[PDB]
Amino acid sequence: ASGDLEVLRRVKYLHEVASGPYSDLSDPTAYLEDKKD
Amino acid sequence: MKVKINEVHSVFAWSWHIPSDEDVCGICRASYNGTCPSCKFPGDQCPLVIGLCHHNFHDHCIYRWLDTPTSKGLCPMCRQTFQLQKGLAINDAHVQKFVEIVSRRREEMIEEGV
Amino acid sequence: DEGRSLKLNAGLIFSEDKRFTHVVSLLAYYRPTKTQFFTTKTEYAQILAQKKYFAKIMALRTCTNGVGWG
Amino acid sequence: SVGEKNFKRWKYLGCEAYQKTVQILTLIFVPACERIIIYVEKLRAILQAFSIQNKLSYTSDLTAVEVLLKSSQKLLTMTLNSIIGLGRDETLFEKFFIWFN
Amino acid sequence: INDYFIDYNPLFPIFATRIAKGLAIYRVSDHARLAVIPIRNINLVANYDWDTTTGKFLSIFFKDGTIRIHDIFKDGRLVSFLRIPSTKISKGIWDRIPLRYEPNNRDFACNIIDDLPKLIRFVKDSKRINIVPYTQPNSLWRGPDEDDLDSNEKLDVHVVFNEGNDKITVFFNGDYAVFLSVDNIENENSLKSIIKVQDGFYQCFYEDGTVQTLNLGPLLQSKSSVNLLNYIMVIKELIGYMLTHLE
Amino acid sequence: KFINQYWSQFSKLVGCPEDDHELTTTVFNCFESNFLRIRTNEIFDICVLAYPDSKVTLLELRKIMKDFKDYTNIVTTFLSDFKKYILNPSVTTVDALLRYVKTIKAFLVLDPTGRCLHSITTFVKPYFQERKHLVNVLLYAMLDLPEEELKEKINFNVDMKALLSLVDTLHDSDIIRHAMLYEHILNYYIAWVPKSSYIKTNLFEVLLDLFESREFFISEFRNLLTDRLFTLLDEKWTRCLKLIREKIVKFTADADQSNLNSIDVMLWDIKCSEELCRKMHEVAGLDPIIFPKFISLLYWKYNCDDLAFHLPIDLERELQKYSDIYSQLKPGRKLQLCKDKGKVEIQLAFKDGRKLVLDVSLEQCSVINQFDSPNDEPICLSLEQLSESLNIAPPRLTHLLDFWIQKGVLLKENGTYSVIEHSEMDF
Amino acid sequence: YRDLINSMSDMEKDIAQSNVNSHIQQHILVDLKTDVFAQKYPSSQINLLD
Amino acid sequence: YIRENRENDDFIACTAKVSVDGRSASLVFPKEKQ
Ligand SMILES: [Zn+2]
Ligand SMILES: [Zn+2]
Ligand SMILES: [Zn+2]
Repeated sequence: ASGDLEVLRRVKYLHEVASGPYSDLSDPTAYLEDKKD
Repeated sequence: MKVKINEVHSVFAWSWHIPSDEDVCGICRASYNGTCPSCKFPGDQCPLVIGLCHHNFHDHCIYRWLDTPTSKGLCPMCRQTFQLQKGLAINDAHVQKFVEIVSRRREEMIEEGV
Repeated sequence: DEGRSLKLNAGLIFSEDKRFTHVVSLLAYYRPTKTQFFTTKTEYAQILAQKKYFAKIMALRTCTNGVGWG
Repeated sequence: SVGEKNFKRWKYLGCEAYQKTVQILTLIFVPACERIIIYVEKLRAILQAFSIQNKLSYTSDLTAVEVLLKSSQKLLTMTLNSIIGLGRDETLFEKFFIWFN
Repeated sequence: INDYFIDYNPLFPIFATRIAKGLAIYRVSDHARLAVIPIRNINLVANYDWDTTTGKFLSIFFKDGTIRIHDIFKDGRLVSFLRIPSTKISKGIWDRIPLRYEPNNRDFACNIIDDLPKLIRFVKDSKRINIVPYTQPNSLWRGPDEDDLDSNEKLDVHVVFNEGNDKITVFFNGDYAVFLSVDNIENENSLKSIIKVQDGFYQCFYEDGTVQTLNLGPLLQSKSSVNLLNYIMVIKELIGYMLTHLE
Repeated sequence: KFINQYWSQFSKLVGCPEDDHELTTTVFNCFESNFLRIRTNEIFDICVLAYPDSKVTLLELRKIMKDFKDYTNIVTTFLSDFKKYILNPSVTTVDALLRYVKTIKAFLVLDPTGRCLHSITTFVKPYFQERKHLVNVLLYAMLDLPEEELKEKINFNVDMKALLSLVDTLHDSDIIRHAMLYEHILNYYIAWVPKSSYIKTNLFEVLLDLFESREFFISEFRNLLTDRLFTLLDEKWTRCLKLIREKIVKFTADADQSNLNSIDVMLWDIKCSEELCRKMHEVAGLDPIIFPKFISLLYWKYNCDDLAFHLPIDLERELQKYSDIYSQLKPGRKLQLCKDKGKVEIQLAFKDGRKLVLDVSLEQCSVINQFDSPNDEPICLSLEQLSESLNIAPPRLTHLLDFWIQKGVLLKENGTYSVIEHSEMDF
Repeated sequence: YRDLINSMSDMEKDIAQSNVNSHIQQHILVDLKTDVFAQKYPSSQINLLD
Repeated sequence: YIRENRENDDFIACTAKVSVDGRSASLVFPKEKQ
């Protein structure tokens, strides 16, 4: 309930940008492989 | 008086020689001396081709049209089988490319039972 | 409609900045969401595939904005 | 004579003849007539004060102002009668054409 | 440019010159034509007067009794047409007096016209009937200039002198006219020049050396009297405003 | 200075101790408030005349302004005076623009955000569209053209000092891939602070905001570049086109690309002309004196579709040989010589030893070549013979002949044009 | 309507002429023509130019 | 003297330096030959 600045910045970055294996940084089996991500 | 010419800076304008409001591509509707929407520079980067049916297109326009399954290798203006006109030096550099695409589309039509 | 009035009330409380409007824009679920994409590729199909993946991720974000909006 | 072509024009001409007429009576005449009344009332007050403040021997009669006051008052009563009157006309207007159609 | 004419604008480096086709306007710095005022005969023009307060407008006086004012800034476009009933004009002067009604506690005369919503006109174009905000007929050349931060309302006084009889006519705000009869009509002395001392104070100089002074001071110093002048002009306009829409 | 002059006396009057800290603080707060009020009153002369000498106190002013009312008062006053003084049509348009951009940079330095610039720009642009010659002079100012080309087709005087000053202001510049993703993406959120943006720090974008569409801007940029390429690129214009290309691509209507596509083509046309000429000289042993430019007609907006003048036989034969080779190198293409276009450097050798080297058009070279005497005989030609030999209308020939008379080459005697072979006056 | 408005407009010109002009003229003073140059030049006929 | 060519009327520009408290005005004398 304080509306802090730096805290807002950190949660913002964690909020944005998916990252993960995709982007930058047997059919049901592929379905499960995606579903985990 | 003696007039000696040291340097000449002459200006020449090039245009496509077509063996005769209709100097436009039948597919993209842009000027023959212009560029098709997929090309940025004229001339060598967007050459013209003349078919045996005497219809003229940009090289990319007709090749893309012939690469569609709905074309069946036919000219968009006369619906005849599109073949480049033989003996025109403008078509010499594109002969092999267009024979392959028409042959490939004919083979696909044979495989699809139509 | 509710977001506009709520932001005005928050500005009435403290304001002194544009933080509250931005965080509502990030956290709202009933409006189109602003997205940032990396797409470190040049091929069109790859770029479309990545953009669709990020759209799915943003769909997840929109789904889970319930906890924040409460 | 009438046909379909003139019938739509008859309705279009008639509807604007009444619905636009009431607008100009309410949005123009009433605000203007009130503003005339407020100004003549202020007009009367100014002259009366200087008839006492100067105490000048010669006086200017105020019957000219009073006539304008009643005449403008007569107008505002008279415009309101029309606006009610055109209200009844619209009711008679619409019922006529719904049957004439 | 060689000519015995030309009056320089006190507020801007611009002059009004006279040429055959009409009144002409050329910038001092560049000698470049700026505006042309179409005038038929020079002999009809008694005199022309510039705008002292703002300098954006220009006044032209005709001998027959018509006053025409054109703005320089709109390429000499005519902006207003004035008429005075049956007056022979000898020499007229245009003055703009800005009023300063500073708020005073002893003044309880609150205004409610500002409070009442402003009226609207009805004008029909060829396509449909449209509705536009109301503007007074003479408000275009009297409206608060976008330029004047001191947007105080300016009293517009046109002073007219009649030839052959030395009759003085004073014209207010473009609509109301007041006639003043001079006692010294024994001698038909031509009026040489008009000199303005301050707002509402003028000295008239005739050929015989006699000096006549017109003073607007008592009228300007009476707050009610100016309001009386403003009210009688408004009443006449609104009556025609209703009459325009009635037709 | 005020404290040293009056504070001891004031403290004695009040009776409070000399070291009253909070009274001094309030006195200082009133001093800066008075400083703000004075600067708001004088901001017009501050930004218009004293800039950039008054730049330092503008930065100090930036330290004080904190409320939106302060900004709305600073702009509404500044517009009021500027519109009062500058927006007069009686003021010269060149100085009006020069002062205008002076305020733009002054307020930009004062306000990094540029929102006040947007408010000023929105309020002022109709007055710019009111004036007519603004587009031509501003774009010519953008490209830094010499005064000679200004004076050829512009009928009103332009202050050269104002020109040089505005060029100086325009050129004033005081205003792996996986590693950046970790750094920059994270860094942008490490430090963050809360009608579109339209408040870019670039002044050239603010200048572009005059036009309702940049289409006219890029079209006139095309026309000027074609004029220069035909005349001959300077490095100064590469920066100009780079600034133009950078902004439009960021924004991305149909015709906007139409005037954005082929600008690279005339660059390609000149680039191909530079490359193809080298190839042609290597293969057929062409005269290395001729430097032909092969342009594509549609994009130079050159309307080929009274000009059938005869070139010298030797030049026409050499130029025709270039056309024949071009058809051999590029099949399917025909080459047409733009006879009204082109520049020829000619050297004129007089009997007295004078040598005159001048760059002339193909038409001017054809006229002077008629007076070339291989046998040293004085050639006197009348107007009618010149019109028949060169197939040029007499009125156009008189203008061409007047050019040579002005240069001191030809003399008009009794309707016949003769060469001045002996000048009785120091060159 | 046309008669009533014209009745007011014609009467409105009467109030302006009969009363307003009377009040404005009283507050307006026109100084009598006077000779100032007679004191400096009492034995000369004076012609004024500008 | 300010003259418009050799075949037009000549008008006098009498720059009368009437030093009134250190300042002066300007006059122009028209040509209307008697
Ligand atoms: Zn095409
Ligand atoms: Zn292409
Ligand atoms: Zn065909």
